[PDB]
Amino acid sequence: MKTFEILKHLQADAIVLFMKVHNFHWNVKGTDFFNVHKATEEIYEEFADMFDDLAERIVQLGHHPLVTLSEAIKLTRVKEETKTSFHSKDIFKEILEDYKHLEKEFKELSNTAEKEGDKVTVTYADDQLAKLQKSIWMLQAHLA
Amino acid sequence: MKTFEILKHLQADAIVLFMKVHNFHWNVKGTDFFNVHKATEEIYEEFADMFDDLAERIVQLGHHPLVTLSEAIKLTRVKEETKTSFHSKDIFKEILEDYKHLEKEFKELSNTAEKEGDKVTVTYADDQLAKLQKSIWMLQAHLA
Amino acid sequence: MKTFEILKHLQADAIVLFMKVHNFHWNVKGTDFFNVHKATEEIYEEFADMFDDLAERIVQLGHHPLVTLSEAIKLTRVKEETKTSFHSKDIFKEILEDYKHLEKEFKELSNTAEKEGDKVTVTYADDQLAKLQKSIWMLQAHLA
Amino acid sequence: MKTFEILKHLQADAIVLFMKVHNFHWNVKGTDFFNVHKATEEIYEEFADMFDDLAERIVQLGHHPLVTLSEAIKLTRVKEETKTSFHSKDIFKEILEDYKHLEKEFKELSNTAEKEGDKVTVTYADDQLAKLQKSIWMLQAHLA
Amino acid sequence: MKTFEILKHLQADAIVLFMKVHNFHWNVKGTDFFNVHKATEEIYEEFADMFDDLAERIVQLGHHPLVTLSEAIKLTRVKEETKTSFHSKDIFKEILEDYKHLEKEFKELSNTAEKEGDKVTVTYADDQLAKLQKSIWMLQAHLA
Amino acid sequence: MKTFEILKHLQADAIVLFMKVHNFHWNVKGTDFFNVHKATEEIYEEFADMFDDLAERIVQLGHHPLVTLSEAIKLTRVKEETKTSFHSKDIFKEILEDYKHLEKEFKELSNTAEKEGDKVTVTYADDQLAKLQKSIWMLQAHLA
Amino acid sequence: MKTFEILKHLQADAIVLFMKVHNFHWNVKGTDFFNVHKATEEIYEEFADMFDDLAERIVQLGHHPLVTLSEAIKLTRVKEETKTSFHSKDIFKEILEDYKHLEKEFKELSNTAEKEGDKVTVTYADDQLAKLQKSIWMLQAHLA
Amino acid sequence: MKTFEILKHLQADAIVLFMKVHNFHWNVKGTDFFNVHKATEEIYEEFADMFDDLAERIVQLGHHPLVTLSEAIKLTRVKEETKTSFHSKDIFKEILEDYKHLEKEFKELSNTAEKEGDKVTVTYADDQLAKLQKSIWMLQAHLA
Amino acid sequence: MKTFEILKHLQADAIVLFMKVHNFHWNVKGTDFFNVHKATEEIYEEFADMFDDLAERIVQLGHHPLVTLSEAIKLTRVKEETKTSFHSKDIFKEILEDYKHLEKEFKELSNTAEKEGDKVTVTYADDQLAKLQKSIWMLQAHLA
Amino acid sequence: MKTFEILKHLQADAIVLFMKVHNFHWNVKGTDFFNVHKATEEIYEEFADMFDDLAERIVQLGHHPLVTLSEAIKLTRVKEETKTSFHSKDIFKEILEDYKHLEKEFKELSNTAEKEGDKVTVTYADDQLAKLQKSIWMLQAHLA
Amino acid sequence: MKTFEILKHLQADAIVLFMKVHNFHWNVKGTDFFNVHKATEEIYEEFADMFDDLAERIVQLGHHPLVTLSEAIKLTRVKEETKTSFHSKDIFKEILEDYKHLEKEFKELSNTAEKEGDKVTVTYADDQLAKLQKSIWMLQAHLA
Amino acid sequence: MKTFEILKHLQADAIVLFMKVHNFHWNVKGTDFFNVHKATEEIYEEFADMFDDLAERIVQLGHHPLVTLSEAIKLTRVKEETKTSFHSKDIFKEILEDYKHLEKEFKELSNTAEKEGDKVTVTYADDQLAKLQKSIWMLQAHLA
Repeated sequence: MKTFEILKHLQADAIVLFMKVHNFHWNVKGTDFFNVHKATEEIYEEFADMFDDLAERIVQLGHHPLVTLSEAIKLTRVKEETKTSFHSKDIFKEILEDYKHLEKEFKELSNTAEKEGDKVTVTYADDQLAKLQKSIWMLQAHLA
Repeated sequence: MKTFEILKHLQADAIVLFMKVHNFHWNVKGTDFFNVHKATEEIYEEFADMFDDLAERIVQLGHHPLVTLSEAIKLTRVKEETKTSFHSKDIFKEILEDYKHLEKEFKELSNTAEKEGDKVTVTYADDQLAKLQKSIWMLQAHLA
Repeated sequence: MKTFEILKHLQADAIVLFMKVHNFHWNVKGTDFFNVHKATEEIYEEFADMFDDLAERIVQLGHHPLVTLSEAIKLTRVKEETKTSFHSKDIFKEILEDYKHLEKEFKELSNTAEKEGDKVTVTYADDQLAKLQKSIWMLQAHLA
Repeated sequence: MKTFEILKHLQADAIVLFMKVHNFHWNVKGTDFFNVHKATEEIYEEFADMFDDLAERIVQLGHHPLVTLSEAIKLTRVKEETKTSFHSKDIFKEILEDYKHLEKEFKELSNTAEKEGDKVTVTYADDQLAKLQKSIWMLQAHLA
Repeated sequence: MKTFEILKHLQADAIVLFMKVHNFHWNVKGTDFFNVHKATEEIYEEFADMFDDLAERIVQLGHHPLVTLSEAIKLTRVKEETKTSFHSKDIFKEILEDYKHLEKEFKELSNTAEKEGDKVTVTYADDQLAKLQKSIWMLQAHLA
Repeated sequence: MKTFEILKHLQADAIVLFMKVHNFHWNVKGTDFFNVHKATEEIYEEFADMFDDLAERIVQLGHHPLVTLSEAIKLTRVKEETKTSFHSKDIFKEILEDYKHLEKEFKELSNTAEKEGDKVTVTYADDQLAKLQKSIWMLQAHLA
Repeated sequence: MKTFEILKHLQADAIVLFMKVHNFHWNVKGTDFFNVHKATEEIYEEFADMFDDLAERIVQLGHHPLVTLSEAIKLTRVKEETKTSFHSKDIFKEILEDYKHLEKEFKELSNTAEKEGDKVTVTYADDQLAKLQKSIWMLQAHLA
Repeated sequence: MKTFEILKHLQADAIVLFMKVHNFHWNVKGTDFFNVHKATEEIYEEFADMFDDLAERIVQLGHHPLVTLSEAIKLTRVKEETKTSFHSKDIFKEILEDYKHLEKEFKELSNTAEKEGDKVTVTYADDQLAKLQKSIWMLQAHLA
Repeated sequence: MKTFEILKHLQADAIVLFMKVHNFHWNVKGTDFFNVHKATEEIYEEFADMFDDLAERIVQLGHHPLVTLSEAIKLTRVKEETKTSFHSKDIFKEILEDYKHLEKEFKELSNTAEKEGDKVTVTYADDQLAKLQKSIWMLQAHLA
Repeated sequence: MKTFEILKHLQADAIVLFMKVHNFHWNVKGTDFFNVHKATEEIYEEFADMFDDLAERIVQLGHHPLVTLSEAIKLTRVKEETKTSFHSKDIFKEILEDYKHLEKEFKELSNTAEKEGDKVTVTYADDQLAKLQKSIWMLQAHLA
Repeated sequence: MKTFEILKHLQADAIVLFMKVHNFHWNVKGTDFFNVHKATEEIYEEFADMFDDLAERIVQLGHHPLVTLSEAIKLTRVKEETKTSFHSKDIFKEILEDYKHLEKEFKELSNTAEKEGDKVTVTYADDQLAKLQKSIWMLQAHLA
Repeated sequence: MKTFEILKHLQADAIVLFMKVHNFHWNVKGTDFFNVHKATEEIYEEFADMFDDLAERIVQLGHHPLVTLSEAIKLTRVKEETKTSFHSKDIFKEILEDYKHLEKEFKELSNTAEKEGDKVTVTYADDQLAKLQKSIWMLQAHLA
């Protein structure tokens, strides 16, 4: 609910999503393999970058970012994926739903940070929103 | 004990160590801050790369790499760090001990893979050993 | 009046302005030729980029960008230039007035998008405003 | 029929085709999205470059290139596309037919320019023919 | 109090701070020399860049930036440093306090510009705030 | 059976495979064209590089590499492909089987070279094995 | 005699010549070794590129390029070299004679393609002629 | 009149023109100085490149290029400029007339080489014609 | 009169001149705007670099460079410019006179440093003289 | 005898030597062709650069550089070479003697400029001397 | 005999060989000068790199690398060359014999390190063997 | 005392100092390790470059540079360091004293070369003096 709390929960989602997409990356099979293998590598590296960005946002608010993977699992709103076989369509469907979750949270981040006069977090949140809106649009087109 | 099992436990250590050093990176304080902040970023990105490399080694053996962060926590031999205040000397002492752990495991990896005639894993293991030996030497010199 | 409508009319202006400045580029004569020839190429490529950017903004709002050149001509607020002989001073005077038009529209874009809570379009609009303010200042100095 | 007239009509086709493929680019849906989205961006930028090249050819013959988008619509032999929903196969079928049209025109350009002793336009036309022949071959293979 | 006045006083601070840190750069002594010598060069070049950025912001508001160094000294809120011997710790303490001053002013810049509907200055101010927040955090960690 | 003999037969396979995949590259048709056309170009250039590498290995053992294409055809274990129409799936199936053949041979190369104390050929063979294992894994995933 | 037939026979010559010069490259001995070793690597890579270029020319005429090395040996006008010992002077003498052969064929290619109105093959042929004329001139100077 | 004779006279013109424009470059005065100083450096380096290109064309025809500056002065159709004071307008007027001379000669080069079946010189001549046509157009626009 | 004193007064001139030309840069108006705006940015950055170079020369002589802007104003021989409106011709006239001043001082620097056997300052001074002589020549040509 | 006179005569030598070595470049024959062809291209481009450098030195002294090739022939101390057949050894012998001539002149340049207090020409002359001494040493070693 | 002892003696050879080839580099005379001068610079820089690599291998074994040049002379198996005149053929003969010495030692290094389970030194040794085998082959071809 | 003798003794110092700092590089321990390890690598590579530069200066005077490491030890004025344990402060103290020695010698080099009219060695010596003065200043600041 507070800005740093939204950030910390997003940092948890970021690494959990990194792991989820890492799973997809190595376990994707079928005629779409080559495209999905490449796309998922880009997607999980973006989540790795987001993890780093969010940590930076947290310290500048005078708080500690995630300390452990145990803490990431605690705070995450993302369900971890235990399956190792999917079809490529289901991979993109899953990632889309996760992006939609993130968009909702970054919207809340922006609004909450604005109310506190936290101009830097607002900028960061709005920039992430632009990236997410593009990713969502492309996955929606792919799945249409 | 089997090659793929050593690899999977190392993949678990890799991401746990990534997280541990990420913690150090953001929480380091004192006159050594600037050097340790930079060094730890390089160190955690190396563990992130190792995580990826090990996943690749696992699939080529016909097995699944780590599926979840929960699975990483299960398999890891590394204790997760919950503290958020250290002195820079203790950070390097900790990382050194972790490197020493990894060196022992990559030695075992190389030996085990050789016994199975797994030439590619041997090459990978021996290459990692070279990197670890350099990191260990430098931390030992720093702490001498 | 709605955000997507402002965007679509701006996309129309963008390509019409691209064409207008393309005309200037090839038809400029006189001792200022070399500077104006180069400047106008940069200016029309900026309008080409704007055309692309605006299309991206439109799809993310769930609408279709411009479909045809006929549609661009319909929606544009910019008068198309049929002359093929100008003096370089009149070229810069014309472009300045077009920039001023665009600035007014991007101001309206920013305000309208803000009212709808469209954070991404606001960022885009404000970024374009910065570019336009620089272009306007330089043309005003040139013509002073 | 004269060289400059062929060039001017081709310049009209170039920007109309730029717009047509820009439409395809943003409106493509389905499992082929990512490949077609990328390919169409390359294709429309090629038509944008062709537009520029043709303008250069026109001025060197002592004539004015296209002045307005209205003039492009007047001179074009290409039907503008008002639809906003296609399947990816139909996009490539359409572009192929347009390439075939262009090849016929650039053939005529080369022959006409040769008859007038316009060596530079011949070179330009023959170079464009090489590009078109490659594009056509690849689309034909894709659709076979 | 007005946006252009805040900008002009900040431009004065920027060059005065450039000079102050230039002084530190050349006069730093002791075992920290090499790190501080390098860091201060980066810091003073950032203030030189800020000086330029602020001048650009001023002209776009229709005002004149600083005309002379005499004018910079008049408008500055920063005390000029006449000492030529410091310890490296005091250098970082001083720079931190200056950054804190700048952060307060850029906050005021952002708020004031927002009230006037000056969207471009707001963006500029908020971007500078992000840079300052990072610099402050790192110096605070170093000094903790 | 001797190291240089394995190398020479592999050099023969390399150029024969280069040619086979060159055939696939130009003759592939269908909706997968663009991906297969690109992939096969990379694959045949890898076989061209392998051809060169193997020649280098042969001379360092004091023997002559392949002298003629006639000699390559003589020594090869690979059947030359006379067909000019395939479906993309069959192309990848074929290449996979060829990779599997190569992996078996490079395994034998490594083992044989080790027995002779030829350390350099062992390194070369094991490095090629790593490349082949990756290629095989990806084709197997694609075809699963 | 037909354009595609000239192209196919040239494609055969290209790979046969690649192989011939590859032979020279690895088997050259004597005080000229270092210069000839380097020059021959450049020469055989040029023949490899020519092989690719000619295949592209063939498909655009609606025909199949070379399918197998057996087919290259069938169609080639170049004698394969079975010797493994030469002097560097004889290497350059041989390559010169091969270049002269190619020049004659590319001349015929250009003339034949022109008669059929194949503008693209003419351009390609004339471009190759320029390269060959340079290579021939330099070898003639070397041997004078 | 023969191809090699046209080439040799053009090589003479090239270096004489290099010298003429070198003179302009260093002796230009007035408010246009900076633009003309830069433009003339580009122009004289182009003539230096042309000098080299023409020499290459001559040797491939089995003839000797220019041996001495005395020979260049003998063969040139260009009047050498002894003045050291001009106005920038007269510089561009002069260069334009020289370009026009060159265009006429390269036209004759192309036609003459075509009659002899010298395909490579034709290509070279036509390529130079394209460059000259652009230079002429721009100078004509500048002077209009 | 002493080497370090000449250097310190030149360092004062350098930053004062940086400021003077910064003023010109932002306040230039008229048809020459674009060229003068660009040229003045290069000129003021050169003075900024000179400021740095001179500081380095001072410390190597065992003295302190300028401590404050107040000290720069004290030591400078350059009049600060309070005007904000000039014509471009007067800008270049002013800068020329300043360059001439600097040339006289760097001449004195070189001579004085030579008398003291200060070889490094001589080299530095003579290198600056070369730069100044070029700048002066070009401005004199522009104004002729 | 005066500095500007030495410079002007050297500028004449520079272009005459450019031409002489250009002659060598295109007319060299024999087993050394490839090395001499390359070396002479580097050598003549160095003389072309020297020509430019010397012109710059002349204008900064308030004089006109060479106006025409006729003037270069007048002032040169270098004999123009009319032969078109040499052996590679004689080419290097000739160039060596020319370098030796230049070294003597640049020595005189340095001494004369020093006497006039022309610090910039001294620096230029001494820098050229370093280049010449290296070239001479290498040619002497080659010919030993 | 122990791994670290082999390494230390090789480090001694490395710098002694660096010096020997440095001698050759500067003292080579005759028509082969330019090729040998260049080749020897590459060769001595390789020995300089080897010197560094071996030092790194030594410290990782917990020992001190060479402390002094006196120690290098003590441990080396390479005879230092006091002559200053050779023919280029004798230079390559000498270097070949030194390479052969090194190959024998790196073979022993690899075998000895393997027996101790020193996987990293084995990798290093085998990699050096590959480089040496290439160098030896090329020198043998040159001298054949 | 003669120029070539000063150069030869400096070449001896250069490689001895290279070795001394190489020793420091690998044997440095303690909290300053990372900075000193890096700095010393840069320092010893500078001495390696100096070694090369001095050899070049010697041959251009018609003399032989150092032939052997034995000769370097003979001529050096630098004491070789046999210790393998130091503290980082003592490393910088030692290097400073060596730099001071070099500065004295390069001063003598410059003066001696000037007396002989050796302009090139003077330039070289004065350039080295500039580098040394910077290195000395920084080490003095570090140790203050």
